[PDB]
Amino acid sequence: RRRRRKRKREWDDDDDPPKKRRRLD
Amino acid sequence: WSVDDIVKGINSSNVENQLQATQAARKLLSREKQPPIDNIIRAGLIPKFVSFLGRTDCSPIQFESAWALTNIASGTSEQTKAVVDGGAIPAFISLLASPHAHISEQAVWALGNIAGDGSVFRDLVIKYGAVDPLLALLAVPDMSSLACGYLRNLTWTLSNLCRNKNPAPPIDAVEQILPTLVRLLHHDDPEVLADTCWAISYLTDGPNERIGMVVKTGVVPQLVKLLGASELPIVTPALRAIGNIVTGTDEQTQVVIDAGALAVFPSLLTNPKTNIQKEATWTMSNITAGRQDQIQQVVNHGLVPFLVSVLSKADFKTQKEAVWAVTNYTSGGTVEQIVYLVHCGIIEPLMNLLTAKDTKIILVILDAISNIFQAAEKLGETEKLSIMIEECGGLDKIEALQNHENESVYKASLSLIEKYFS
Repeated sequence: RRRRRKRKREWDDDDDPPKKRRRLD
Repeated sequence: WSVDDIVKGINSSNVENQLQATQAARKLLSREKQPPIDNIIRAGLIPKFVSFLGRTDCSPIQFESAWALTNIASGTSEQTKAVVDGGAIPAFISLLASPHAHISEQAVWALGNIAGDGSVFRDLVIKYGAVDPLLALLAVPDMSSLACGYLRNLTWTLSNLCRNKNPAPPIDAVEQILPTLVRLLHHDDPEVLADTCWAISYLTDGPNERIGMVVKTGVVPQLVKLLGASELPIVTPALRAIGNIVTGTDEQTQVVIDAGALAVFPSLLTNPKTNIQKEATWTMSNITAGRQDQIQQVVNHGLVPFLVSVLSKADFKTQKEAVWAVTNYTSGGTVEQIVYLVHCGIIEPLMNLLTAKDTKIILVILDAISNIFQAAEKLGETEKLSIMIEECGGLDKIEALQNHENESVYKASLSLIEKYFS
């Protein structure tokens, strides 16, 4: 048995911050 | 007002009429209804706003045009590109040093919207020298003197400056921004902490060199502290940054394990939120893919039973990460550690997943059982394992995979049946 490689992530957008915002009133 | 009226006013000679027209445009853009950004762009008004941004004499027109340009750049990539092409980035960077805080922070907002479009506009904002002024604003001796709203806006713009990939955030900006992120991680405001954790997450999602940059600052302990916070908006990015870090070298994973991260994983793995569970199980998988001492740390924290339980009774997306954890554990663990995994009841819940429709996961499960059989061989209890597998319904499910679900799975399942069950 040999050690397995580390799995780099798969990007998700479940609760990511906003890429753009608008100022309103 | 109408677009034609504002066009006539913005081009007028009176500074007051110009300010009134710019105000009308800003009000149209900040009116909650679907803004007419496309029409305002087609009106050729962006260059006029950019020119107004430089009117140090008239603070109102500066603020109004910056607000309008912010709202224009908050839309589609074409609209942000219209703002960028109008030379707005240098103007906003110049406004960053304005003696009025409202205009300076509106410029910060606009630059954040621009840098959020993608990596090209981000690299442009960094190219025109926005990093140092932006970071100077936060450097105020008392970050409390900087209103929490302004500090949040600055943190969000910096997060967008650390965001996106291909290309990744330039080294010149990261080497500047990381210390400020370390400082901000020690604040008590939740909205700032969440954005800072998100920025660190962006930075740790890539090559191991960036993970090492983030690790060498000594923030992993503070990230572990935030890992056990009651606020899910803060726990999501922190768990996520830790999961990204553990995808690097063994020294970095040991930095995470030394910070006491494992102590929190009993709560994360038993968390109601399915995404928290899945990401924590993925982190466990990348930790069980490390050195034997790291797997022993996982065992000592009593997380193997938790993994058995997420494999047995959870959703498929988390059960797959549990399968990966098991496979890496069996691939890099000692014979004693594998005996422990088996005695914890992994055989039945692992084989009860062979009935799925994922050739990849079926092959991984079969690799795991092959590793366990190798451990048994070393122990002299191969037939005991065969009997246990048979009685848990394992042989039936391994035989069911001889239906050529995939030639790979067929040959893998055939290899096991002939080796140990024939």
